Amino acid sequence: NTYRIDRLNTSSVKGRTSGVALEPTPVRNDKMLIVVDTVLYIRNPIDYQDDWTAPDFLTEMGQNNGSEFAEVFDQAHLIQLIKGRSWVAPAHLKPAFSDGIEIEATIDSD
Amino acid sequence: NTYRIDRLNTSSVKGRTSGVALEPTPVRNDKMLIVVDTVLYIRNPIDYQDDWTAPDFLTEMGQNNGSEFAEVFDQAHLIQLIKGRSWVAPAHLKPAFSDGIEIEATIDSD
Amino acid sequence: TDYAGNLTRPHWGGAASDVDIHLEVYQNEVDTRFQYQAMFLGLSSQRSVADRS
Amino acid sequence: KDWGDANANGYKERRAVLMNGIPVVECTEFPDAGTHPLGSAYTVTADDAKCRMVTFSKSRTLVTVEAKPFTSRIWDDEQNFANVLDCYAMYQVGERRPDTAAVVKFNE
Amino acid sequence: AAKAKDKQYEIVGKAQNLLKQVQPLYNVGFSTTALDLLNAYFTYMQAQGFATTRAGTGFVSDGAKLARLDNMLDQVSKTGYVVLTGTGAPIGETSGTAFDTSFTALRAAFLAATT
Repeated sequence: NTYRIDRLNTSSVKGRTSGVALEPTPVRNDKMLIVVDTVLYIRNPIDYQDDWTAPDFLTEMGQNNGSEFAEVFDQAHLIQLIKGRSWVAPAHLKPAFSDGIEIEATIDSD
Repeated sequence: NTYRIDRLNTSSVKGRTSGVALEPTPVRNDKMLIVVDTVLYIRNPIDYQDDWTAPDFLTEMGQNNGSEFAEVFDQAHLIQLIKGRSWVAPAHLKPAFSDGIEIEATIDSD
Repeated sequence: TDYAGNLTRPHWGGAASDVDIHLEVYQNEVDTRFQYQAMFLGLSSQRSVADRS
Repeated sequence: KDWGDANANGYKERRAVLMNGIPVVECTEFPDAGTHPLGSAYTVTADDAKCRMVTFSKSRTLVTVEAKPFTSRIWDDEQNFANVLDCYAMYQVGERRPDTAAVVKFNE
Repeated sequence: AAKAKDKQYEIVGKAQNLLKQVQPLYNVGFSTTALDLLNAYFTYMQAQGFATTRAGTGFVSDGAKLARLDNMLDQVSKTGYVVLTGTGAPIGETSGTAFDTSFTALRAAFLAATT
């Protein structure tokens, strides 16, 4: 139900000439959390008597379940790719972290 | 800078005669956090010139500082013990965790 | 479920055990800006006045 | 009793006494006011100063979270002529399971 | 000061932690879901005697950073700093004031970040 990743910013190069004191600078940081919520499932029961009186189909059902889970895997990854485009980066990490890219190609008259 | 102690409750006990179904019960839990905030220190500067013309007192001063730190250690532990006297307990851990106890007595010192 | 309402949640703790209380897994995966490499080393003559003037 | 079986002297130290099966150890570190260096959380109120007898478990009633243990360090200052000695320690004490503590307030 | 409720303080801190575990996970592109969660939490807080908050419809600029940081601050200050066993096991005037100021900062961040 959680997973943490830390972030970091950059520094600014400054100039001293002959006898001036160096001026220190800070480096801000942040984090991000990924939370697991739900569990996917497929449950197909088979009665004893029907299994005793018909050839086994369990391999094809297993393949079908794998296909459905693969489709959902891909679709979830793409949903998260296309929902992160409106991510406005926090100001305190501006140079090391830019905002997401969303481009409107409004010339798709099919 | 934080350390976590996880609390947890207890459960009751039942009795089943011959075919009576067993009834499950849940148990509740919480968390605790201790956050380190400030630093204790003691600084003793000794000039070079005074160091050159005197036998070292750095060893005795180290032991003195250790003694004062031990005194503050015990005092802080006692303050923490005293200040938690009125700690009421949450209702979901009540059988396991109870309220802090206060006892009052009157004594004529003189 | 048959036990619904009586489940103990290992870390979801509260009066109804409906409060998210979990330990953030941190694998020391810290990320920052993307590194850039200077290119004008070979694009300009390099001279040294180190410890001379 | 017999602290020493010779001459004439009475040797007693104000150590613990087993009263109700519980050793009543003495302590000289009870606080008075709110000038504790770990301030803003260990300030002792006027009522809190009258708590002069506490009973607890010695295993499950307290915890001492330490980030930097005790450390005495000598570093030579060059700009200022000084073999300055530092001695620092950072920690935090918290009361796990306050239900196991039994203070006794004394109302004069 | 505004937190003297015995067993409702646990609920208050729990709700604060719940928001700080559902909204910061969705800090990647705030949307209507996070806004709905924030509105529900603030209506709950108004029901508990914690100032008042306008509903709000959108977002603007980079105040979302301060909003998320105040989410985390409210979470850490509620559980394990004031309510749970910390430097002070009970909630006093000082800890209650600190938590109230944390909620006020969160409310100000929400108002400055929401349309």
